[PDB]
Amino acid sequence: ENHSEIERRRRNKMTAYITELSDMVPTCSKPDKLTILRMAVSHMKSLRPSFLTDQELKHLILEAADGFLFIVSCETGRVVYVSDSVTPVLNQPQSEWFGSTLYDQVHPDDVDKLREQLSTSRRSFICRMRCGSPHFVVVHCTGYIKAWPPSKFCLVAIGRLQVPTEFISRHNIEGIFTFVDHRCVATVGYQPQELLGKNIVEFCHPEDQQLLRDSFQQVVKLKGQVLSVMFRFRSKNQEWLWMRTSSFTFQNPYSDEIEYIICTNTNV
Amino acid sequence: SSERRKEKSRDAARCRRSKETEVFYELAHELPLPHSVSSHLDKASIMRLAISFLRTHKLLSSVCDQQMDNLYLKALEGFIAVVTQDGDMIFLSENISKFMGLTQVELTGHSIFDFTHPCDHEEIRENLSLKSTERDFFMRMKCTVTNRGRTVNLKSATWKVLHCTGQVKVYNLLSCLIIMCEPIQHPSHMDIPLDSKTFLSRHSMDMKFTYCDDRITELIGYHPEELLGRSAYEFYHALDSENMTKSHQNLCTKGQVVSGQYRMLAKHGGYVWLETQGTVIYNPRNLQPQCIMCVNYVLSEIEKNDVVFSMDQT
DNA sequence: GGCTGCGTACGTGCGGGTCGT
DNA sequence: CACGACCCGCACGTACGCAGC
Repeated sequence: ENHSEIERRRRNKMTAYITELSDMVPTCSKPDKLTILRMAVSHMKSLRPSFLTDQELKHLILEAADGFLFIVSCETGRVVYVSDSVTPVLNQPQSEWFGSTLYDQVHPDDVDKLREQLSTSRRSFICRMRCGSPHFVVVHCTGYIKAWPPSKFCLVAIGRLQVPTEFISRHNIEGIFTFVDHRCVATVGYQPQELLGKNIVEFCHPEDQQLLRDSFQQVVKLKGQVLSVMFRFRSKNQEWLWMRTSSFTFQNPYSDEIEYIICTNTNV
Repeated sequence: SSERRKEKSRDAARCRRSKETEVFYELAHELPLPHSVSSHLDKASIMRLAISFLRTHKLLSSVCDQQMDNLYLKALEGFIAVVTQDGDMIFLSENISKFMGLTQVELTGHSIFDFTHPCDHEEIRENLSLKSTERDFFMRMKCTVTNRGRTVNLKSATWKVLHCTGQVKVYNLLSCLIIMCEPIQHPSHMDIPLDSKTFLSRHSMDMKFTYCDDRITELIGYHPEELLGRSAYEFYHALDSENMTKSHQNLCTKGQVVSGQYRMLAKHGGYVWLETQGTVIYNPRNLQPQCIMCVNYVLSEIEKNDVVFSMDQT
């Protein structure tokens, strides 16, 4: 590329920068380049080493992560400090965390994991913690192990808050149940074991069997699209029930072969 | 007369140049940087940093217990980043140089689209725009840090996948996307210790188990041999197949993915919850993918252990 | 037409860059 | 870590093209 073109590109870039700066500086809001630079120089002295202070950085981190800070000693898991953002997150006042131990605040099944994690520089795990006014939520913890006050070790971590008329069943390309959700017990009355291994047609009223077979042949060919069909189904109580089944093959994301047909049968 | 004009038009320009170059270095100290660094910045860099600083201050003016504030940054696994609706990075955490190797001064004010893989630009453009103020996606962004911990020139930069999480906020309209980027660590090079609730597994590119750790026998009940060759899509609870399909697509297209929370049916009935962390292994002879590697976190104990869901449980 | 301020285009020189046998 | 090999970036010089008391 010719030198002149590169130089012209640089000139245009610099002019764009100057226009942006002129727009930004309150006093300018058109003077020449020199006056704009002087006004910006003077303006930047009415403000003000780091771009952002510590309080502002904390504000940004809380706006990005929706979490709280807590420090817990290694030996006894005793909370030594907890930010005031624990209240919005876990609806639990700071007084409920001070003096307690970390283990009291986590689900009983996570206690072993946490005791293994706090044992004695980074640390990262996933644990459930209790909500106040037991409801639990999944929180991802990130932090490190250090000496304190600035065995005398304490984990400084920041907890990030990680974000019926129908039942779902799968089928092979022949119609044999391979997975039946537990909602089948209420929806149609059969236990999940009662249906596994039996062709869906066997439960269909004789006159509408052909429609179901045609649908099962069509959906394997449509190869991705849905296909709804209504037919009568024999319930455990020998009562004929109208049901609607929306089906569409599932194709492996890499090989595009058919894994299984999933149907969402709904009681009408 | 033309001569005298040309002799008085070659003198004014010199004075103008001198004044401009002096004012520019007047503006280079007022930036919040050490004087040594700011004394060697070119003019474009000075303009960039000044604009970015003013923009950030305008932001915190609309957004806006002092001894423990300095622990927030060190207690984070990743770096912060503020991106405007046009793709201009108007702030980056100081610990960025530890994850990517590119210092903050080298990035601040640059357009994001310059440092991300071209195929991911549409994704980023969709996320930055107010189409739910929350955002969560994966992107690739240049990393000059080698596996051994060295730094290399930008031209030799590799691609690093960052799990971006955050929200977009509107300020009275300027829409700035605040994100906390978390690098997903390679399963090979792991420094964080693994809890007792973890088991490793390997897969082929179509998600068929090729090796599973023995601890799955204790955690879920399956033997390692019972799983080799059987598609991992058979064991997912049918209500999570969509999420796992999305995760598999991202894993194949981008190289790494961190799964949601799903359910893997257990041997004798019922299902345990899980989270997984996927990492593709490339062959360096032809750069062709070989096999997915995973780290599985078990979150709970077998729930609903009196239930039978799939044929393999009977 | 003078001569002044102001912006923009082309060429040249220099220090720091990267190869290479 | 060298040194001509350049190749690329950047900054400056000079002049050309326009308002306007």
